[PDB]
Amino acid sequence: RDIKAENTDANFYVCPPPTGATVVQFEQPRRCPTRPEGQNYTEGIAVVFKENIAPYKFKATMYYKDVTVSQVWFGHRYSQFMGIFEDRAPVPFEEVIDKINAKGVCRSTAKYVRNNLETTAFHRDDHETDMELKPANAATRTSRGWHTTDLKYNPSRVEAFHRYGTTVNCIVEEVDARSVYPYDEFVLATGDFVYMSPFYGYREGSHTEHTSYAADRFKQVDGFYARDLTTKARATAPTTRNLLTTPKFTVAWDWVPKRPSVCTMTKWQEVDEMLRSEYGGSFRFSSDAISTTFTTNLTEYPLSRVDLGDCIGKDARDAMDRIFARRYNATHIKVGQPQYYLANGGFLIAYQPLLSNTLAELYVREHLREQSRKPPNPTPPASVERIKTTSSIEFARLQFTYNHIQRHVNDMLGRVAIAWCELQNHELTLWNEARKLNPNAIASVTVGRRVSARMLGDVMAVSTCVPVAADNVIVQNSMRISSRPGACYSRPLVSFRYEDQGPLVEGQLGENNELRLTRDAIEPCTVGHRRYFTFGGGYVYFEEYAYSHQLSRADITTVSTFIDLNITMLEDHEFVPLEVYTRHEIKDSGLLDYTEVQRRNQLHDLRFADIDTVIHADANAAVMGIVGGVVSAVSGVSSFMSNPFGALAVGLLVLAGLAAAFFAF
Amino acid sequence: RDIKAENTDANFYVCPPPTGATVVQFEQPRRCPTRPEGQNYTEGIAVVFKENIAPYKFKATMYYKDVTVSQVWFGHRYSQFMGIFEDRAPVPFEEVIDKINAKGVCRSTAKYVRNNLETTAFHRDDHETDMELKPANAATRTSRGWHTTDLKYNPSRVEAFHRYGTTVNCIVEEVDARSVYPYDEFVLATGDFVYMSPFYGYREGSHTEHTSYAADRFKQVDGFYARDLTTKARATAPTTRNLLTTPKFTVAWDWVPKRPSVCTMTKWQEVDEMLRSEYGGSFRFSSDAISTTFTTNLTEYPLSRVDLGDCIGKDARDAMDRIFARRYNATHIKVGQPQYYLANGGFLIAYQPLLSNTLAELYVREHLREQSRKPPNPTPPASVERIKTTSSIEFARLQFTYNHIQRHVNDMLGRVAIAWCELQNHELTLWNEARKLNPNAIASVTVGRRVSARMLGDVMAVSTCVPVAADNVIVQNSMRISSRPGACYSRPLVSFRYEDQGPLVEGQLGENNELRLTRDAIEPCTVGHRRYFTFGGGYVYFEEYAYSHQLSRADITTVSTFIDLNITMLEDHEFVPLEVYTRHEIKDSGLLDYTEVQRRNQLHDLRFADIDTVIHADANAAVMGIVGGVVSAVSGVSSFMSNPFGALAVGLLVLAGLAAAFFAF
Amino acid sequence: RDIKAENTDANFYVCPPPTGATVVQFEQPRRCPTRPEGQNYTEGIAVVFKENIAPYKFKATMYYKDVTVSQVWFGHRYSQFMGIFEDRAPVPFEEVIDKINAKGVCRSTAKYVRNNLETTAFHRDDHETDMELKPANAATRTSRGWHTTDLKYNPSRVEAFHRYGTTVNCIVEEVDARSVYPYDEFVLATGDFVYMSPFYGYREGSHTEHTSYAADRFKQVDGFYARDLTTKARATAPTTRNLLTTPKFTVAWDWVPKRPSVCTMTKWQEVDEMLRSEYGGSFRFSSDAISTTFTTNLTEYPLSRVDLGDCIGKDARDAMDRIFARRYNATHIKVGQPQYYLANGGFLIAYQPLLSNTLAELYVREHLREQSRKPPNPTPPASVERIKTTSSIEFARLQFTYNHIQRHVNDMLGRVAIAWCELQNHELTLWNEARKLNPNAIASVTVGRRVSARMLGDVMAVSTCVPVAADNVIVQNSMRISSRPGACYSRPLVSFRYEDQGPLVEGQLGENNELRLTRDAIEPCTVGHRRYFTFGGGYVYFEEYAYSHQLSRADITTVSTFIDLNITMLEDHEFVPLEVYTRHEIKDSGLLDYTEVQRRNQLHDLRFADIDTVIHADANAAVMGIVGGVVSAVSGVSSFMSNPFGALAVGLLVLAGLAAAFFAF
Ligand SMILES: *[C@@H]1O[C@H](CO)[C@@H](O[C@@H]2O[C@H](CO)[C@@H](O)[C@H](O)[C@H]2NC(C)=O)[C@H](O)[C@H]1NC(C)=O
Ligand SMILES: *[C@@H]1O[C@H](CO)[C@@H](O)[C@H](O)[C@H]1NC(C)=O
Repeated sequence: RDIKAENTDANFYVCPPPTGATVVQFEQPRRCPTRPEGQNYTEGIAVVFKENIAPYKFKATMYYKDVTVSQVWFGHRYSQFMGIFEDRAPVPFEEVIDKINAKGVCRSTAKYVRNNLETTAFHRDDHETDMELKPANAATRTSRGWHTTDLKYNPSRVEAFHRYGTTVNCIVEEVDARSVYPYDEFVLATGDFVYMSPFYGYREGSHTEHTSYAADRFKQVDGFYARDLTTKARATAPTTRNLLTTPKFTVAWDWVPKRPSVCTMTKWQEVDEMLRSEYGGSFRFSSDAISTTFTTNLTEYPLSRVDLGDCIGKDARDAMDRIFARRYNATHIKVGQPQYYLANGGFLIAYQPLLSNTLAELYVREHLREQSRKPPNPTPPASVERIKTTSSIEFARLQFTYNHIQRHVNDMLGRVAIAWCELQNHELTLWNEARKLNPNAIASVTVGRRVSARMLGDVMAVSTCVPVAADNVIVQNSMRISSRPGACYSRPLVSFRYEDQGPLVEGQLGENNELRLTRDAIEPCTVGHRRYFTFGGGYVYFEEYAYSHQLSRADITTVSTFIDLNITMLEDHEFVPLEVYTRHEIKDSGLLDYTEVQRRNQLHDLRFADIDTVIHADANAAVMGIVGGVVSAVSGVSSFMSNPFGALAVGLLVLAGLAAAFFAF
Repeated sequence: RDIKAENTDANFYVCPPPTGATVVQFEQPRRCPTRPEGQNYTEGIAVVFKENIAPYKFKATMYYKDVTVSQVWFGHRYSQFMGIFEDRAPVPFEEVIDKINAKGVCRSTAKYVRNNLETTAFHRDDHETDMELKPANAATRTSRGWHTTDLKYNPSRVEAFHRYGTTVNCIVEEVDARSVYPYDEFVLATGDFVYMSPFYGYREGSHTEHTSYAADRFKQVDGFYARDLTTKARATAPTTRNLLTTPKFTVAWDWVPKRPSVCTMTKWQEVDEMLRSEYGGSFRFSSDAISTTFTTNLTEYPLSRVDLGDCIGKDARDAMDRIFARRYNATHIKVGQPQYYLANGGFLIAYQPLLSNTLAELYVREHLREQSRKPPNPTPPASVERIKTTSSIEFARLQFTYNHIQRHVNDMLGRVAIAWCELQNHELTLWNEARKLNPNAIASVTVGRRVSARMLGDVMAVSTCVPVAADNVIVQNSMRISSRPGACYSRPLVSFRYEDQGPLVEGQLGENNELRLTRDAIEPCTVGHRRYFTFGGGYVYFEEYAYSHQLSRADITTVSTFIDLNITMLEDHEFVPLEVYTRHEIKDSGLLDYTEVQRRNQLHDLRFADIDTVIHADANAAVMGIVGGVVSAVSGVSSFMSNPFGALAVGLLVLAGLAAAFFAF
Repeated sequence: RDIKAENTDANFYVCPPPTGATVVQFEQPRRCPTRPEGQNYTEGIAVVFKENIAPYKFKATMYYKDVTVSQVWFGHRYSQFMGIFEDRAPVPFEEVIDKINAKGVCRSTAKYVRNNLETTAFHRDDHETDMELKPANAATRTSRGWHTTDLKYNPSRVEAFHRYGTTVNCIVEEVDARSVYPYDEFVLATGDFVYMSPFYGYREGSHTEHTSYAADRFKQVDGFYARDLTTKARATAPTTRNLLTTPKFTVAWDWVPKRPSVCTMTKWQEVDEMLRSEYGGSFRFSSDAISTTFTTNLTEYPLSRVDLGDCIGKDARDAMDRIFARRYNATHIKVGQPQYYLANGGFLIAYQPLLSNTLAELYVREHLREQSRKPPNPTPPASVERIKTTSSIEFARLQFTYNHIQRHVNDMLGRVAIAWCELQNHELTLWNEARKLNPNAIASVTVGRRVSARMLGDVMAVSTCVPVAADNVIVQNSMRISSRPGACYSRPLVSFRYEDQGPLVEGQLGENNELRLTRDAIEPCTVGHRRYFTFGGGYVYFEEYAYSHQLSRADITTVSTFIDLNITMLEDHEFVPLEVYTRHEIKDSGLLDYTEVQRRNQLHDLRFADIDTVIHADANAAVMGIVGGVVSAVSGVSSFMSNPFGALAVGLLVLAGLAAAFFAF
């Protein structure tokens, strides 16, 4: 009667009833945490402003007179230029107002200040004539220009002799004008600047504006009237005019005020769904529409400290009105006056709170509390400042996304934390009637190690089991009683030994390999007896209360009490760099890098022309030498006579030679 | 016999058997939701194009003649310049083709149009001589230049008298040329522009191209041949040549066609793993390689409407061929003709679908369905357009990431939602045999409040329990029967009262503080009786069926049926701004801000030179006064004689004085 | 006695006891996975450097002499300029060192090289006089300038005759100077360049630096001394000076060494909380402070290969010292020497590891292992290189965020995976005593289909049930026995039929619609008998062991064993594009696009002036014709006499006429 387990994988445990010595208890439903109240989002409309870098850009009209006078020396079949003087000349005030404005013409004469002198240039070197302004030729992507002279003047051919030819052209050319903050100078598309502020005048203290030019160069015309140079129909509108002359030209333009025309800020974006939140001592402005969150201090930014920010109010007012009348007008209602929070990163924010008609009951609170939010801090003390604005926007996209992801994931994580907690709490009843049914199993699964257990009233008493090797356990074949039939064992018989040499000890195989000491599990004998029992890592099958054979585990088809669960972590992912256009594509997109251009235009020498070489040439170095010295004495004499006083005594002499000789004849 | 609970923390409940009045039932497995089919990703290869800002850049050759003529007036030991005329002159067509091209030389004479005149300048004021072109000096980061004259001319020294010195230099200089869309003008690295289109000619209707210049200035050479200026070996290739002259210079270049040379778009990126998805009426192109998703309308963009986008087809074809032959060629197969979807944000997309040999069975469908996707919308109506391309790329990284995060998190969230649902469904069996075992506990945990319960067939009947204070409950000491020994109580005896003054009412302490009314839980008396019982917030221990003492809870070692769960939400995180380089670092990286440069070069006056001061000086202001008036009359007379007709009568007079005097002698 | 189910929704199953044929088993606790060790983050301090685009910017002083000489021709009431020569002249070395430096004055004479000639210009055409340098007028946002002449010279009025007027102005103007890598040329704010390296000299082999200029133009002053031009107090410091002259001007500056002055890199950011991680064969540098992660190869970048990166060491050293003394000095301690990892994307990284005093035990290891990390790869072979740095930073923000999100979400996902696994394992005990209580239910829920079950020892035997339609099942009214009272059925009686025509078969309704064949569930008769039973999709209520009536399900109030679970997936979200400022706002912010400016300044012709028109004019074309031909012969003769040799014979003749006539008188 010698039988051992097929698989010694799982050791047998002999586990006796315990004493009241050791005794343990279960936990109880730890009061589970609760949800958060959630961040209160105040709906509103936003409009965000940015530092202006786009220069102030306007229109003006230029008036000038190109004065080009040339030497020409002649040969037998040929004429060469000996020098071309080429100048830009201002047109006087009166000649613009009278000859150019009213009559659309211009003097053929120039009279202007250059190089500490007055000059007067005759066109053709001929008598002054009022000449006509005719439209400039067809020109592409340019302004509309005008001129009098379409071709310059040059003297008639006198064989081998120097002539001078004067030419004057009265040109009018309307142009654009650009200006950068603080707007004290302005440029012309001709590359010429004007060193005067574009808003100077006589009206509302306009003498305050800085101009280096003396007051007389520029005059302002109150209630001025303009007439087109081609159409020549007077403009219906009366425009206050301004006219400033330079040593090269004279420009005129229409005058407008300052603050309702320029602004350090500029309107950047319009958000109809901007959500304000208050957290950790700051506001976050989440446009769900454009995926954006903004960080602002609690107090509104004081607009007064905004410099020249009169664009702000007007712009924000118009935009917000249009949006609210469009899409919010019958669903919510306005709450308080608009707010100008300062957006971390240099983005000026206009934000309008608003509440639904659904819960207008609350408006009193909200209104008061919105009014609390602008400080009157500038009032008790004027020093002004600009707003420094960045050029990248990514903190807001990333910050929004991380808060929306963060919102969802932490939200769900919380919900499932609660659900798990209350599930484990809910189980203890199942574990409680279950622990009542079979104490040994539940106590072993609970404490962690295999132990005995018995109910000691409303508590559980335990004591550690005893390990027993499989090669030291015997199965006896029979399950019936030879002495008393009709009442036979319900579970097989085992003869284990606690030590490989230890005495053989009989017992009754119990559930889950517990080699119970007492042989007391008897049932009445019954027909059709098929029983699979637990033994070692496998099973042991008896038919009709008698040892059939031992089986491995997978011999029997297998089902499960388990609900599958399949999680895959998010694999890593590298983020490669990327620029849309590189900065060298931009320095290259600049059709001319002025730097490169001048760098070339100034090597116009050392490449193919030497400046480190000096030449002295003498015609007389090039009895006969003595005679040549004689003409030099004459040559040096003529030098004394090349100039005024020596020259005067000679003209007086020349008068004599011809005079005296003839009167005698 | 007066005993009360150690801890009154938990009130006792007396809970009687119920009536059939109140009766409740359990829920049943709510059919759990199911997974989504998942978005079908169509593998393919992509190539994305962008607006061209890099100007069209090519090579050309300049030819000109610097004409510099100078006055020099002399003193005793010294010579001063009185004026330096300095001009740039064009080289005629023939002198380039004949003297410069074939012979590599150039005339020492200039003959060119300037200021409505023809001029002819002699080098040295000496007879025309064909002169040699020698290489320019060593120059760094420049082109390769050439010249004839390496040093200018100046007259010999004549004491106190004005001389003129002419100099002509024939210079050749090959340069780069840049051009911006629409490419009607092009620049030179010398800063000089040429107001003609770079593709003008006589071939395939090239008279269409706009040029303001008259046809005669520029000539095209069919089948032209070039020879190096230093190497002077003829180029093997025959190049159609173009030659345009300006009033300052003359440039020549090789001619090429238009559309196979320029393109409003430019190839930006090559993606071998671009995944197309269709969702919500749009396509999303997720390059897993570069972390990108693209949004496109359903229909392909019509390439024909792309302006000058003949670069597109060629480029995309070559690239996609190279990739597919490289890495996809034996695993997938091509599906349909390539596609040009328009990428929201202005990114033109070339996308090639493709399917695996694994499932080529489907190709018919896919092919047809891919062919359905380009519309023939331009055919029934030519108006063209450019593609406006942005300069930031972040919508795609953020949109990809949010879709991949979103994919993973919502995927796992769904899986666990299902698993929980079917777990709660799976539990009801446990709760069902468990609810059978001890109705009171399961009904109390279920309904939420402590109630009684008994099985009413296949359902459960309930009735609310009764609260009972602890200071109103007594434990009687004994647990055995004085009258009938051998059969003694299994649970202690209590004498509670429902009201602090209410009558004392006897009962038998039950499980979990239920003060059962009927005293009927009896077991046979047994040795070794140790029992911990539940009483109040604590326990009450009896030995041998007799009151020992009451204990607190933590007196007993504690185990648990709970599986720990530890979740931490994702802490907030602020995102600080950051620019790599600021825009002022770029306006500063521009080695010259042309704006700043001219702004300085035009204050070259008011800082250290006054223009508002005019000087009139008279030599005669500087009996003797009467004699001085006499020379003025002579001075003004000489003025009449300074000019032609007065001067003629004088030369005729001068002829007489010397003539008449001598013939008589 | 004819009764059928109210709702045929749920089919009845007749399910008999099984045979030992079919038999199944449960799963066992699959050993659950375990947590990861987590990535070891090495704390440290970082400083990251970037390619320098900000040019090297310094100060210098310019010295020059504007030489302006003018023709003026006069009329009766008027004077016109005939040509204004205007030049920039260098001031010689000695005149700067002696006249300008020591004495703060300057010569009124210019003597300089231009156009291969020496020239000497007299101011006023008057004797040389040392003149004073007086401060320039008030000028805004300019440097401080100086000059001698504040107003130019012009000749006195001689009626109808050409005069020349010379003017020289000695101007000093200190300016800024800019320079781009490789720093061989440098610009001036005047737009003029200087084609020499800014670090050339005589000290420590400074003859190596490239200059095209000959050595004589520029001289270096060892131990130079400067004195302010207004304050005129000598500077205390002795500065080595450098003086280079150009053909137009002469500039001077103080000399400094090279490598401790310029650097291809530049300090970009300072991170006190930079966390290094090692993973997948690379390092990731996560500044938690600025939301950043960096990717680097294992080996440090060899600084020696950094070109001119002597700024690097000094800068990183100072910064890291300041931070560590500030905030880390008593909590951690330094580990090893600093490290220069090369940041993927072109960002040079200085990184200092450090460990806490908490666990300094480990330092030996860490130190050694940190020292292992810089390679000595450059030593066995000098070739140098720059570092190419990008202009966008987003890979780091997105990569950091995706790793922090990824960290949290995968972390929690893992924890809950484990918890679920061990929960399902923990349940099997509940399912095991529960499976013991009622085999049919647990086997049916387990296998998936309704089956029979009975305990076959330590295993379970099953056999499939039989479906039975509801319209084929009868409820008999009574529940008591007519023959034997006092002992009556516990569950109602049914007469089903397996086929719509099949014979009627009696049985006893069991739990959950099992139509048990054997009628053997009897209890003793009892008062107050109310029983709800399960029947069809509904219930069937008997009072006092007799058919009352059948009810629907919702007739009874309903409770639940289920813990609610509410998950919402993250809704999709589109990310719209966005630029802060567009590139056209930048080309527009450039107050002058030099490209646009010159493009306008070169159409100063074709719009309003025709160059394609040539004029030939003849005064003589404008008996009398014969007499006019006579003056032309004289006119052409005077041409022969307009020049030297013909002119000499005439002056000799003129000498005779007056001479001979008078001596005879
Ligand atoms: C539950 O998990 C959290 C997060 O891992 C543990 O909190 C950390 O505990 C130690 C000591 O405080 C440190 O790793 C961190 O400082 C803690 N994280 C914090 C404060 O965010 C926590 O100990 C865990 N609880 C357990 C396992 O019972
Ligand atoms: C949000 O408002 C509600 C009541 O309006 C209240 O829970 C609390 O004041 C706010 N919750 C926060 C700030 O978490």
